[PDB]
Amino acid sequence: SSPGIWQLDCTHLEGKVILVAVHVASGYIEAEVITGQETAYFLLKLAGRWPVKTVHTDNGSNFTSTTVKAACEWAGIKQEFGNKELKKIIGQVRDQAEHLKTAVQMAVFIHNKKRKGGIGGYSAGERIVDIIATDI
Amino acid sequence: SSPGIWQLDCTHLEGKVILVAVHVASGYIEAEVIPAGQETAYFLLKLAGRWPVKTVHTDNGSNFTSTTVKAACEWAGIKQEFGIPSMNKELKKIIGQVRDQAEHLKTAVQMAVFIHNKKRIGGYSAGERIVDIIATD
Ligand SMILES: Cc1ccc2oc(C#Cc3cccc(C(=O)NCCN4CCN(C(=O)c5cccc(C#Cc6oc7ccc(C)cc7c6CC(=O)O)c5)CC4)c3)c(CC(=O)O)c2c1
Repeated sequence: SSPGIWQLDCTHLEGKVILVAVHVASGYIEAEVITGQETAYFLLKLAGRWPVKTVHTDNGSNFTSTTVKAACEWAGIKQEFGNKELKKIIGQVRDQAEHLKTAVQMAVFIHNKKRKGGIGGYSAGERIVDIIATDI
Repeated sequence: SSPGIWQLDCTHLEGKVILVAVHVASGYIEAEVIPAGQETAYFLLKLAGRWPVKTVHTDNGSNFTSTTVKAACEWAGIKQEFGIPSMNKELKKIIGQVRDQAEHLKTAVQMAVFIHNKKRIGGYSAGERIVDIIATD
């Protein structure tokens, strides 16, 4: 388990690259449409917001990025080794913005607020706060 | 000045804007470097995706002259109230302390937000205040 474990990825749409982070214990995500310095910033933003102790990615691309290695060193983040749902909502909302950016962040909003349990139970937004909260 | 109640307002350095959302109860803050209500409407919708944002307070009229902002607030259920019931100072201080450690301004900004939100012997952090507030409720 843990409060500050996260997973990292890139997904793609419109020829644009959607940087996406998940909280693994909650499923809470934060995305951006964005290279190596955007992601550092991303990570830096994330890290001042949540406890971020460890970030897993699937490829080797991040182990090789100067700005990211320095972001993680400043913020105290270990990098370690080891979407299709998001894209559905962007669909339902894509016409509702001229910008793919705006569409990525409505679906984040929907993903995070809707009920995990579908009807009862918490949403991902509530959980990452509960988990964390439970911790202290 | 309590539940999902944030203050929003601007500050400037090195010829730029920094939007600054302040969660009134915790002292928690987010920030973004921006070209001045298109870009302002992206920061509220992400926020509202991170947290519970019901009322946004501004102490000027700019926010209301922007349909993109107004569009974002209606989508999210954010109440745009007028009237904000010196953080920028503190933060600009910290930015002040750290600017040389990164290249673009937006990095040191995010570094300043990090320090403001995680640093309290003291007792609790702005970042810990907001998580608890939101838990209880
Ligand atoms: C209903 C409704 C509601 C809301 C709506 O909103 C819109 C819209 C729009 C719009 C359009 C254009 C632009 C924008 C806008 O606001 N852009 C700015 C935001 N930006 C975020 C994303 N970022 C970036 O990653 C970025 C860029 C440059 C550099 C970096 C970095 C870094 C960095 O980190 C570090 C951390 C640690 C260490 C040790 C070093 C480093 C370094 C290295 C360094 O030292 O350098 C990051 C830069 C800043 C918004 C619509 C319209 C529509 O679609 O219908 C709409 C409709």
